[PDB]
Amino acid sequence: HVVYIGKKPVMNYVLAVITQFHEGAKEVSIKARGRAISRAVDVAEIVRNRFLKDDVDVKEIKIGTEELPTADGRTTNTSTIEIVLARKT
Amino acid sequence: HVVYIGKKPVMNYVLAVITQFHEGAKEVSIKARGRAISRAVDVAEIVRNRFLKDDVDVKEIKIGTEELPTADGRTTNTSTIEIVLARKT
Ligand SMILES: NC(=[NH2+])NCCC[C@H](N)C(=O)O
Repeated sequence: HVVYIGKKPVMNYVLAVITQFHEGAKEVSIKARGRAISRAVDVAEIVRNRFLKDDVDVKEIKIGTEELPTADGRTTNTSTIEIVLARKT
Repeated sequence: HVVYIGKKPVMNYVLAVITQFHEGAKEVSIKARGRAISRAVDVAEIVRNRFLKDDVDVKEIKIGTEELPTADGRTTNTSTIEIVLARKT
């Protein structure tokens, strides 16, 4: 039950999101990291706003720091975001 | 108590937030819109995960979208985030 923001267009994911919601999913998670986090809030915004206002709330938002491997076997840090949209209760 | 994420280097804003708490700030909000959001999360993470690991955490995170009167009689929407960090008591 999760849609990850990749290279595809923002509207490509609100599609994937609503699709899982259509297919039942009671909570769909919109995950992203790095600069793709802006596109993540984009998706969740267009969904709750433009398409599923009536019956879809933001259940919670949680952030974090993932780890990226560098040429030195050491690791960099990249912010991440998790937006869980749930069916309006 | 607010720090808006502009273009400035990350650290300038993290340091900014910190200074706020350093003065007693019992809660600070890292706001950003558009492509900045991702950088709004960088900040909030670095603060609660590194420079203030022992005395500050995420009290809550908010999202939304806003109108921006632009070219001609047109308004553009942009996503917005308001990460709230509170003092650990
Ligand atoms: N948890 C974090 N995002 N920490 C800071 C890394 C953010 C960004 N990738 C940078 O290095 O500027």
